[PDB]
Amino acid sequence: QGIPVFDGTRALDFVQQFARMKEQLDTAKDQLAEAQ
Amino acid sequence: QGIPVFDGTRALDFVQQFARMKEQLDTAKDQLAEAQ
Repeated sequence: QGIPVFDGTRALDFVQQFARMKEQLDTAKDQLAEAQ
Repeated sequence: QGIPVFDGTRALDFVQQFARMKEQLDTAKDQLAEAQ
C-alpha cells in the first residue's frame, strides 16, 4: 500500500504469540496421541 | 480511514500464524475423527 511502517512493538508480541500457538498445537497433538 | 499504511512485516508474520492455525485445525479434526 502506502508509506510502509514497521510496528516494532508487535514483532516481539507476535513472537510471543507464535510461541504460545506452538505450545497449544503441541498440547493438541498430545491429546490426539492419547486418544489414539 | 486515513493515510493507509502497509505493515510489510505483519504480512509474513500473518502468513506464519495462518499456517499454524491451519495445523491446529487439522489436529482438532483428527481428534474429532478419533472420537467418532
